[PDB]
Amino acid sequence: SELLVNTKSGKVMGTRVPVLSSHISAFLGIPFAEPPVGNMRFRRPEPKKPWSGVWNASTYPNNCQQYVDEQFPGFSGSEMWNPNREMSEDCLYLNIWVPSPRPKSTTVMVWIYGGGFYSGSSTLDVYNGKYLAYTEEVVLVSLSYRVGAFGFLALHGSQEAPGNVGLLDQRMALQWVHDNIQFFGGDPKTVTIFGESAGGASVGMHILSPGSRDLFRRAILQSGSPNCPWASVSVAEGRRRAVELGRNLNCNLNSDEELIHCLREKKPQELIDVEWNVLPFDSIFRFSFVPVIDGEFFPTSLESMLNSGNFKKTQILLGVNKDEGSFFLLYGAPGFSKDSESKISREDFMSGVKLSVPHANDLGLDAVTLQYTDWMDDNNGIKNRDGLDDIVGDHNVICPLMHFVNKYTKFGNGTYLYFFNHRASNLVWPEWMGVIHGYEIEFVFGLPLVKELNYTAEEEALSRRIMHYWATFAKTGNPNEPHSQESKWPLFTTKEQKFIDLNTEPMKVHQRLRVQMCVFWNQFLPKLLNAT
Amino acid sequence: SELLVNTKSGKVMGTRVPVLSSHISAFLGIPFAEPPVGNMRFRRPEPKKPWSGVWNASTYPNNCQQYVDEQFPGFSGSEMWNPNREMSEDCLYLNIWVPSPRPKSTTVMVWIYGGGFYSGSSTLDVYNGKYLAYTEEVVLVSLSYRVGAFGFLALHGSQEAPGNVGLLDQRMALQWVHDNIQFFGGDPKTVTIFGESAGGASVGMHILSPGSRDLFRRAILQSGSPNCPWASVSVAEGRRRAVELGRNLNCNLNSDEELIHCLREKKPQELIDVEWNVLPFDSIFRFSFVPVIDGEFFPTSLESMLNSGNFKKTQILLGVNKDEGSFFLLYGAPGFSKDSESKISREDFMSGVKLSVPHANDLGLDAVTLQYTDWMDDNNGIKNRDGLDDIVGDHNVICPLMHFVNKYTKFGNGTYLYFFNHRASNLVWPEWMGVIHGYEIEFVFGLPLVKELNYTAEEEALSRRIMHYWATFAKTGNPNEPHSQESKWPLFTTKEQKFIDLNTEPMKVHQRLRVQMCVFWNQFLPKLLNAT
Ligand SMILES: *[C@@H]1O[C@H](CO)[C@@H](O)[C@H](O)[C@H]1NC(C)=O
Ligand SMILES: *[C@@H]1O[C@H](CO)[C@@H](O)[C@H](O)[C@H]1NC(C)=O
Ligand SMILES: *[C@@H]1O[C@H](CO)[C@@H](O)[C@H](O)[C@H]1NC(C)=O
Ligand SMILES: *[C@@H]1O[C@H](CO)[C@@H](O)[C@H](O)[C@H]1NC(C)=O
Ligand SMILES: [Cl-]
Ligand SMILES: [Cl-]
Ligand SMILES: [Cl-]
Ligand SMILES: [Cl-]
Ligand SMILES: [Cl-]
Ligand SMILES: [Cl-]
Ligand SMILES: [Cl-]
Ligand SMILES: [Cl-]
Ligand SMILES: [Cl-]
Ligand SMILES: [Cl-]
Ligand SMILES: [Cl-]
Ligand SMILES: [Cl-]
Ligand SMILES: [Cl-]
Ligand SMILES: [Cl-]
Repeated sequence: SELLVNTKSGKVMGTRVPVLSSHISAFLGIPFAEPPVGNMRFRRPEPKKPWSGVWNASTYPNNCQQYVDEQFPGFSGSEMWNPNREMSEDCLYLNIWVPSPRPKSTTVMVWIYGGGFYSGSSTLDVYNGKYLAYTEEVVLVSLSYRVGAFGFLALHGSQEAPGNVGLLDQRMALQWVHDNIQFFGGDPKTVTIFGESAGGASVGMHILSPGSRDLFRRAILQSGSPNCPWASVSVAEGRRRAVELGRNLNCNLNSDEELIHCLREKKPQELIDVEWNVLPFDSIFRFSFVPVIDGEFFPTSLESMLNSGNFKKTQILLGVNKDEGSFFLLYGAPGFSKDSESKISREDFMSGVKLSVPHANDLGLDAVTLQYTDWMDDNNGIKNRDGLDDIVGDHNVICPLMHFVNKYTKFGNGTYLYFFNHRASNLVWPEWMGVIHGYEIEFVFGLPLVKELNYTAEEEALSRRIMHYWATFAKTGNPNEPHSQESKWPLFTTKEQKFIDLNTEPMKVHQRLRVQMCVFWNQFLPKLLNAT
Repeated sequence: SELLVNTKSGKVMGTRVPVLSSHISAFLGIPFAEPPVGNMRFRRPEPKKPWSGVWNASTYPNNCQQYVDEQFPGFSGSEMWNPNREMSEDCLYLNIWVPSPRPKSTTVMVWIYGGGFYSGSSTLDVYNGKYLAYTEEVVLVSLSYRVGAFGFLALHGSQEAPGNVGLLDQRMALQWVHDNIQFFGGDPKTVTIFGESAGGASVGMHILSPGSRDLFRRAILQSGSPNCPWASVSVAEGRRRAVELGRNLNCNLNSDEELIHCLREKKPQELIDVEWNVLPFDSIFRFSFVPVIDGEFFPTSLESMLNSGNFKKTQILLGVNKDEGSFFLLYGAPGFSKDSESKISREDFMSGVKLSVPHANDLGLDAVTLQYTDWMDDNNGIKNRDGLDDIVGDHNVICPLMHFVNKYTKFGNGTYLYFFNHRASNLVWPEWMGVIHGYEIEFVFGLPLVKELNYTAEEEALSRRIMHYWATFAKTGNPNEPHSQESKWPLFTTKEQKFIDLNTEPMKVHQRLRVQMCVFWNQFLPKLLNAT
């Protein structure tokens, strides 16, 4: 039967799902690891033990335990990102959308959700892979991984809570795809991993980690890079936060053994309730439990690996959105509100700068302030607001990604860069937030093709073009079709550094994405902070 | 007789000079101090001993001993600034142009020549005061003062070479004007001192020095301020340079007495021949012997005086030119040449930055480089050239003047600011140099009114408007005529900070002159250099 597939782990029975007046096969909630529960909390994942009989893969799995956004109850803009399934530590499953009839050996794309490593679900409506699988005829997989303390609590030296286990969850899912996707009609030698935000940083981390490189062919990074300031911490800082978490839960801190034992006795929500109390600074765009530079998953520092070419050399497609920082300013910076234009005073601008670059000394803060202040009109509330927005986006996403692309391209086999600046016509968030962190995803997954979602004809066209760019890149390593009549997305080279905008207007090629600000963030500021 | 005037120092006989189809009286070469020769070299000036008989004031006096520019022999652009009279240490004289018939009690303007404190003459054709005196009907005086080691060698603690004697020369001339100008028809209570470059810095220094304040009514500063980085040195640095000068002349350095004795035995040219060898850094826009912050002429640091309002409170009119730095880049920066467009490579740009900000550490140099580099087009030779030009002008003239104007205006009684950006139609210097340091002077002195000089009709008009602004300001403290129909030059205020451009186009009012760069030079960079 088309819905019955026999894998090395056992048989699975999918379900026939409708999609754009047609149908495709969906295998939802396939386990790829043993439930990381009980004494398995914080520990590396273990392969799922093969099962007898048929596994019912007709419904989505549970979502991993995580902090839930309740800042705007009843508001779809925020709630569309929250878990839409019941949360459980038993959450290591993957979903597969397969074209009908079942392909023989077709391109595979594996989605890695974002969420700052503290949240995320593979089951969100915005991640429904049926449109992309159907339209581009690819086998689309979405995996899952532990987030928060459950996936990243790090007490280096310990084998019970070594850190990075969420990344190992991702790897195990990729391993399962490598070992079994052939049975679903997918080609294991042509797998493209793609993800947004923390998912994009993760994709980059697998490109770097020797233990992950052999599990995929090429990669796509959306609004995230392995070197982002929020994407990793040192083993020392990771240890400090784990201890502080224990301190928040009245744990015995005499030893790792005692600490871990205590943390394992706590209910999931107990850890989540104090998770944000372990941050070292009053900040925004900084998350508690994230990957740790351990000397194992990451042999050496990310920068030395990038400089020495110690990473998988293949083709990559990546990019950023126009206003990556607006979301986090709304949630944690003074002067910003969801229902106002959020014009910011010079006072709130300064406060915002300090929250955005928490690790900087006063000289560093002065440098940032001067770099983003128009002294001919310093009390302009709109300029102050947009300036802070740019600071947050440049520092946390754009400039780190630009540093990554330039370093990677020196050793890589092909780079394609984009700048997504289309503000959706049906966005529920205020206009001041612009092109928000994560809002290119709906276009990548083809939501604009669904009439009921209220997108414009132009937006359906943009989505189809994006899905085709992504799928063609996954299939060939080039988003452009051979001998096509359409505008060509040029290769990003060390010399010309070209990129294209992604919007409803005719294609435009540019060079040196935000180079002026990124020289500040990537070269000058770090030098200043190190000298002072 | 109209040409005979009896002063407190004795009688003087002037000469009738032609000017624009008319005539005026000129009293040239009037001594105001005893010749600072022999054992009087380096020492404070002494009042000129009254003389019997009639002093012949029909011809210009000698020019003070100074370095002579021989970089472009036969070229008027450079030679017009060199001494046009024989050089001698016996050079403390002043010149007076008086309207005919002799006024009774009219506005007086006293010119203080510039030249980086290492050069300058009151006798240059460009300083001929007959046009201004005639046209605006003011008594115009041009004084002189010792420059170079002769006027600024400083061995603090010694009374034989205390430093600042060139400034004391200026003061003595102002004292003479205060005591005698009434006999020439000038009003001693309505004297305006004005000067360019080092002359502008000097005007500001007299505003600051308690010993000079009572000698004038108001002031005009052109392309120079007391706080310019090249305008003064500490007593320690002044002492170091005096000793180094002696070292260059094989002097006994065992004591100030021995050093001074040796220096006094040397011929003038011997000192001049090694004057430039005492600079501490490889630099441009830095001169060897300049005013010293002695605790006498200047009670405390210039900045503390400015902050505390420890200065003469009156009205001031001041401004700068568009390209103040081009001249010094031509003479000392790599890549610049008089007969080429001087497009500069990134390499020469970096070298130029280091020469322009000699006191900065590498971090500081990086800060300047980033502030003036367009990273979207960093190899643009024209942008690099103009960028360096701006760095030199901003750092050495504009930003220091802007810091002065903002500090002064808080306590002053009226500030008028200008930005001179007119490139003369008959300029002999290359186009790349733009509106050069010192080239607004010819307009202030009315040279464009002389048909034979080849200026345009528009330039004659601009000159007349400038001369009238200057003279009206000197007369009333406001460059605008009461109940006039012409555009009004607004008062510069702490809040609106308005200024006007000075060119052949209709008046335009602007605000916050080069505020973005000046915040960098006046606030950020100093903080960076002090923290590192
Ligand atoms: C799970 O599999 C069973 C078959 O045993 C099927 O009837 C059911 O619809 C599947 N999912 C649900 C709705 O529980
Ligand atoms: C990618 O590698 C192949 C050889 O494996 C080479 O022919 C090709 O030029 C490379 N492409 C780029 C853009 O580096
Ligand atoms: C100096 O004064 C004398 C009068 O004794 C006069 O003849 C002469 O022209 C003046 N200047 C010159 C030309 O030496
Ligand atoms: C200057 O001072 C006088 C009082 O002496 C005052 O009336 C006038 O307002 C002041 N002008 C400015 C611009 O400060
Ligand atoms: Cl549908
Ligand atoms: Cl411990
Ligand atoms: Cl805190
Ligand atoms: Cl916050
Ligand atoms: Cl970069
Ligand atoms: Cl929306
Ligand atoms: Cl809205
Ligand atoms: Cl004439
Ligand atoms: Cl000595
Ligand atoms: Cl040197
Ligand atoms: Cl030089
Ligand atoms: Cl300023
Ligand atoms: Cl000229
Ligand atoms: Cl020319």
